[PDB]
Amino acid sequence: MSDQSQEPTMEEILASIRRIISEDDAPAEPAAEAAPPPPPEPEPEPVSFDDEVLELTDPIAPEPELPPLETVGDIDVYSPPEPESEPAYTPPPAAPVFDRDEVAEQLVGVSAASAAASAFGSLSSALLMPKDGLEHHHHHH
Repeated sequence: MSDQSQEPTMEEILASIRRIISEDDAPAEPAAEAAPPPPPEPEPEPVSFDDEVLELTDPIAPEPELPPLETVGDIDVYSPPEPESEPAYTPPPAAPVFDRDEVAEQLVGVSAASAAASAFGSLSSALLMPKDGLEHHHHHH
């Protein structure tokens, strides 16, 4: 329904009702079929596809802040994972008379969910001691 859809699509209708990022628990019944042969990959693989190692000789201290990693891929409006300085979803204070505003269709279906985070760095107070020094001498004779 971007310009002029021939048939009414359920996805597009939901988008029409809301144009903001939100959770969607609506039912789906997609279908697909494929089974192509795997590639020969004759070339060498000296470097992995997905890196999983890190090594920094010089330590860094970029303040005590570690934002969570989030991804996007749906009909819902695409926005950055950290919109700290991107106002739009939260309007400024105001007191205008409320107008008859109601929506449902199928997208929104009584939802909210909860989330929370809490992580602390591990610590220890022990180390290997191969040296014991069984022998001891100081005073003469």
